[PDB]
Amino acid sequence: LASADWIAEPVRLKLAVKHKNRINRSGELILTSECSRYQFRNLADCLQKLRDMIAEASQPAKEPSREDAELRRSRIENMNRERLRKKRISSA
Amino acid sequence: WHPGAHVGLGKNKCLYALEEGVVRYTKEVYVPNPSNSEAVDLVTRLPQGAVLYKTFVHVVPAKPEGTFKLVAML
Amino acid sequence: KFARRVVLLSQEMDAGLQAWQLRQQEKLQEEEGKQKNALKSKGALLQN
Amino acid sequence: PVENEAVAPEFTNRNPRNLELLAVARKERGWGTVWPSREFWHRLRVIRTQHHIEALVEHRNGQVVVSASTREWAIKKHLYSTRNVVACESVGRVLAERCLEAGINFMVYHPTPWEAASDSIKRLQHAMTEGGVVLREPRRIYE
Amino acid sequence: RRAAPLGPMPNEDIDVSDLERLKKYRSFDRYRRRAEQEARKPHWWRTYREHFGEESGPKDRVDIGLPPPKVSRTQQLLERKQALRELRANVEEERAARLQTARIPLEAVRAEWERTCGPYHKQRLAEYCGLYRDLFHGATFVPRVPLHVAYAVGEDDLMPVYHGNEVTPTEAAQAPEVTYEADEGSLWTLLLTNLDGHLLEPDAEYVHWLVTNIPGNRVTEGQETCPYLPPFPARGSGFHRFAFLLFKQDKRIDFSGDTRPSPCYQLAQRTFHTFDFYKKHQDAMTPAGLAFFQCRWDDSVTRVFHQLLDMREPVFEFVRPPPYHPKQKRFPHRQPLRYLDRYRDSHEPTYGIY
Amino acid sequence: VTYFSSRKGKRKTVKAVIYRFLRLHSGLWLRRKAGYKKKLWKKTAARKRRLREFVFCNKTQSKLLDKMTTSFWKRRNWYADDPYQKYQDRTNLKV
Amino acid sequence: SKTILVKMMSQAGTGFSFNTKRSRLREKLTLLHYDPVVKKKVLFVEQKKIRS
Amino acid sequence: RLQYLIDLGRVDPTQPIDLTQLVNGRGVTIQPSKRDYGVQLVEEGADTF
Amino acid sequence: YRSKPTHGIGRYKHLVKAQEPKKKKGKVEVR
RNA sequence: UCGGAGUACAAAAAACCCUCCGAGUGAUUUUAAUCUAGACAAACCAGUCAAAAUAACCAUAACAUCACUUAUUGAUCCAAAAU
Ligand SMILES: [K+]
Ligand SMILES: [Mg+2]
Ligand SMILES: [Mg+2]
Ligand SMILES: [Mg+2]
Ligand SMILES: [Mg+2]
Repeated sequence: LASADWIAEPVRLKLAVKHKNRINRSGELILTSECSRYQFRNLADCLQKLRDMIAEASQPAKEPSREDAELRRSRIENMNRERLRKKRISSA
Repeated sequence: WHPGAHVGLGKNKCLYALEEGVVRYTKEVYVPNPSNSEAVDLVTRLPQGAVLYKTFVHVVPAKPEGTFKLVAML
Repeated sequence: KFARRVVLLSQEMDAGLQAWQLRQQEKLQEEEGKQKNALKSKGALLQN
Repeated sequence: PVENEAVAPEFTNRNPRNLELLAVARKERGWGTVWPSREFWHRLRVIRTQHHIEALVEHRNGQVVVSASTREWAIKKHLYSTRNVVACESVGRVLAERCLEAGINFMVYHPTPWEAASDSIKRLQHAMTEGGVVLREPRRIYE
Repeated sequence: RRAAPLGPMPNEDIDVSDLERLKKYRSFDRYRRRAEQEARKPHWWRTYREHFGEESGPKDRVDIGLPPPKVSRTQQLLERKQALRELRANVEEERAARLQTARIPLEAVRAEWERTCGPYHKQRLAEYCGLYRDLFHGATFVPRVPLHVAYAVGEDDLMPVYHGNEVTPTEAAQAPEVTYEADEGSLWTLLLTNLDGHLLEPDAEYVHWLVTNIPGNRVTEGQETCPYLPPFPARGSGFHRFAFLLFKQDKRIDFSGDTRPSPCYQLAQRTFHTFDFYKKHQDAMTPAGLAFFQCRWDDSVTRVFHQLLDMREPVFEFVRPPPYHPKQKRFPHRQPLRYLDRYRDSHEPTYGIY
Repeated sequence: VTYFSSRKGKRKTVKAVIYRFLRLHSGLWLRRKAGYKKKLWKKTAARKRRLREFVFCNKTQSKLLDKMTTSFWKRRNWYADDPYQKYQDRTNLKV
Repeated sequence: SKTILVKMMSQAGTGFSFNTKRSRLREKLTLLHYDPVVKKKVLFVEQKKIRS
Repeated sequence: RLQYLIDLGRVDPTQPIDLTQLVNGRGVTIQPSKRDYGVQLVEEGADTF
Repeated sequence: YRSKPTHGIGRYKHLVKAQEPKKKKGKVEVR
């Protein structure tokens, strides 16, 4: 990802921020497909998936948001752990 | 037979299992829904020393919900 | 042929009886293993 | 190779709450002809005896996890009477704090229809909502 | 062919005759209380508790812990009543109680709950989460002494660790601080272990911290055996349980056989068995406290595998069993057209000789 | 069924079968449920769905319809944009 | 007393008609059905009489 | 099958291949009477072509 | 079931009275 | 022709120009969707239930109800209506 010079600098770092789960230890971005039996279609799917990753990360104004069922409980469990965090006394 | 654990109930009062497992039959106590006027009236008139008993059909699950497998080691 | 059947039937009954005795001893030996494997109960015995 | 890189193909997690916290564990669906429905992970059991107020949080196995009742000497010496509307509020607030300390953030409360309109129970749930504990357990994933 | 019941029938005690003399229930909340009390008795017939995993029913729990403090009930009964009369006589309390406008000092109740019934409430929390099952098997202990574990996250913010709480690994990156009341006449041992998370072995647990021979309250002054390591749960399997164990020891014990190297990063050296560990020093140590929290995966876990452990990060996933289908019949009878799709191997059409 | 015709002497077919049945190359026949257009307001939502579904025929019905039609309708056909083209061949049948 | 069967057409413009049994002495009926074409509940009004 | 025909000399890529050359190579059989309008190319062996 | 020892565990009609319903034609205060 | 009770005493099935009750629809609004695992029933044609998933609406909402609720019903072709 670091040495991929066919993408812009703001686009290169936004890929690392959003897709940090797919980044290998050595900085190698890994994309995998399993849809079709023919490897021509599998490679075509990876390229189309890579285009979508770059296209949405390229646009600075592209920042979509969404609400999910797991998002509700994630917000609640995050809010609940902040209740105990509110105390402020000298630490170790 | 009243439905029990992991056993549904159709509109025609048929009992169907909801989970894969072993069918078991059991005698348990009966606590009717308060919105059922006829059933709650029967419970009201019972003497203090008595409790309703009914038969139930259970299905103890056998297969676990799922297992964790290694899909990728980055 | 009849004599061989008598010997076969006599041995299977005897062999089956031996297996039951082994399980009874095995069950008892396993019970004493649990007693001699747990931890010394401190509990209220510390103050007792 | 690297002796530290050895990983078993299948990982066994022995934590009983792992599936419950992931919303993938099995809910005991069924019954319907009896009440209350036993389709939950944690149930709030409120018992109003003529002398004391007791609130329990129970697992589907029948065990009680966290309990806050006026019979405790800790709460008894701070309340005027153990059978008031205020006493229910104190029980609700104390239990709400303990549930957060115990990590239980979701539970199911199935009140009797006349208890749902009762003044004490109505304000008891208000303490729970502001106490951080949220009713209406999340729906099971792939139920 | 009628058979004889094996025991007393449920409703045979009451007399069928003279129904009017027997007092009725007259309520629905009385029956529920009566039914639930009846549902927990060990009936001779098949019951729900028998088939649905009551955990061997009655269990002879082995108690290995400090004895409960000696308290005189006779004196306690009088003083508790005497204190209540002073509060009862207060007219201003009656003014607030009647008007439904009063609050309580939750912090004061928290302090007293820990001293009076905290150890017993924490015992069932551990039993519910199975801490005793995976550490002492059937044996259990009462957390008699209070124990406080807190993590320094911000400049002054302090994340607490209660029984069964949830802590993100980022808050747990640094070592925590432990505070407990004890006189300078004994020694204590602190142990932090990851009950689930061992990779090769499923019945073993990792060790993240181990301090030996702690003089009184000051944990830092105690001898250090295993250095602190941030929690590293796997990305796929989440919610690992980390438990703090406090042991009270009579004599200075030689905890040198369990010594770990200083920059210890080999997970094969972190393999631990608490039951085996407590077996060796059962005579000297005695469990006294407990505090455990849940922990899931976050971004701070990744750097632990790379920078610290020099390990490629493993990622798991929750995989469900495949769906069940009946044996395929040559001529399906009154079945939908999609009956063939269930047994299809792949949706890509496959041509043969053509 | 005319086993031997009077003009060419071959075996004729019954046009009633072809107008209301579909034969897959695996031997299975396809048909519509009876009564899927009659009195829809009377039937429930589930019943209407069941009547609108294609169903298979058992061995006796399948064997009966093979002796009523000639060998032209049992051939392998490669239609363009045929929805049933993927259902022609059986797969993973362990008999 | 005999009932009448009437066909109700959607007021959302889409072509969707479901028949409903109605009492004869009652006036024109107007319901709130749910047409899958728009995937939203829309007003339905009585249009034609088919069967008695 | 197209790869199979070429390897065995049934058809040759030096000369242009059309429907007539396939028939002479016994690759496909076309029955005009049974409403056959030609040969369609499918992608069953695209990976090893 | 009849042959099982747990037969008649659900018997309740002998606990409550018959409670004769007030029939439309038989409605009368028979004291 | 269709349903309920007895004959058919305890899983299912089981007959008579056998003994007794009914049905060939009303009332009301909660106007009741789409798609699919697995099964009961059955010579065939028919009949029944149904998780998950999607949409509808408390913004993580599917059993129309009551009258012994069980029966309240009719296959192709063909005809008419918007399809
Ligand atoms: K583990
Ligand atoms: Mg041909
Ligand atoms: Mg069958
Ligand atoms: Mg559903
Ligand atoms: Mg005809």
